Amino acid sequence: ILVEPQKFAEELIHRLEAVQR
Amino acid sequence: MKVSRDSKVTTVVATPGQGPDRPQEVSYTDTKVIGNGSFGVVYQAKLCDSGELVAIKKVLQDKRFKNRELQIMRKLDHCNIVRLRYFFYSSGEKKDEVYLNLVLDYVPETVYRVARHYSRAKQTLPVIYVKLYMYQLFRSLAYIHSFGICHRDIKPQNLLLDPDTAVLKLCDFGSAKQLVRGEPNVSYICSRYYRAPELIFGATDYTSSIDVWSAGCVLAELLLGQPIFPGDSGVDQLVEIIKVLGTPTREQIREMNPNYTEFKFPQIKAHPWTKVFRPRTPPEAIALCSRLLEYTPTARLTPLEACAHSFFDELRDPNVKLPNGRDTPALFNFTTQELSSNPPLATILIPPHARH
Ligand SMILES: Nc1ncnc2c1ncn2[C@@H]1O[C@H](COP(=O)(O)OP(=O)(O)O)[C@@H](O)[C@H]1O
Ligand SMILES: [Cl-]
Ligand SMILES: [Mg+2]
Ligand SMILES: [Mg+2]
Repeated sequence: ILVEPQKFAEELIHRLEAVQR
Repeated sequence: MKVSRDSKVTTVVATPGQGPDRPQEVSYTDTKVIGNGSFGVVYQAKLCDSGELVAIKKVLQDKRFKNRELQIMRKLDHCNIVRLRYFFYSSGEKKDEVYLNLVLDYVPETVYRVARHYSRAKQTLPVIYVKLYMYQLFRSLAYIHSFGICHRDIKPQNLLLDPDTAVLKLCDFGSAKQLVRGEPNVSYICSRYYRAPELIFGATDYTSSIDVWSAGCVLAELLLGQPIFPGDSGVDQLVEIIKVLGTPTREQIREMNPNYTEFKFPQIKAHPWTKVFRPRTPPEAIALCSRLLEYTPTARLTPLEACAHSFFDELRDPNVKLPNGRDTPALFNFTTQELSSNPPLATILIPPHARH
């Protein structure tokens, strides 16, 4: 869907932190 | 639309794809559904005159508005793009509703179904086929992009195959659009696994280079045996991309969508391409793949440049042949319009023996 930058970036940041060594 | 019998025979007055509107009587038979969906239905049929098989794509049409897919396909005439023979209007299951019928060349296989076989068989698609298919894809992309047309839905399912001649034909232009600088577009375009990162970031000012990214995804999938960037959501898919390419730099993010430059994303180390693919993977395939799957849209190779890549050197060998014994299809019959973006590539793209 068409997500606003803030919400999208938050989800992406949360996910990247989990797959980070 | 009329019904006769000589077996059921359907007769309609359909307009040819090329030239001025000069509709002819067209008769066909042996109709059967070879595809259903939310778009409409796809029938196979046999032309009465020629006996040639055709695919009839039937979609719902608002007569007050012009059909974008039709207007685009009528302009296209290329050996690696499915041909629009005729088109006509008719009625269907919905009352008081008019349908658009697209009569296209029937092509038995798709790149998806073929690759899917090798996956089931736990084998890998031979490199020669990868070269052949990808070359013809970029060739078709070079053509449509010269008209400023972007497909916006490049995926294995949309790459038709003739298994006997190894000819690839790009199809499904229901998402295609004339991209014009200054006039923004929908970012919800393109299907899962093959969406460019800028599209995922909701960019609206993207270019035809999104197709090149999709092509890179297709190339990677052929070498891998499975999609390289799977995932249901946009975030899911971006995670996969980052897990391979590493976290995009601020400048790369700016190139895709400036609205994301200020967010601090965790820095993920990139995974070397040589570790992403099997150890038997050809170096030039890997090299080509990395030049297609770039974060920065303008950094990606153009379709024409991709054709000139060293990975397709074997296809320019005069003594090249398909595994089934016969010769390779037409690969060097480039036109001026096709070479419009970069003419000096002709010295590479057209080998000396092809000029004979
Ligand atoms: N000319 C054709 N010949 C054979 N099969 C076709 C042809 N056109 C479409 N199909 C098949 O019907 C499916 C969907 O048709 P398509 O042209 O891709 O429209 P869309 O994807 O928008 O529904 C494709 O996966 C393809 O396998
Ligand atoms: Cl990491
Ligand atoms: Mg399709
Ligand atoms: Mg469609």
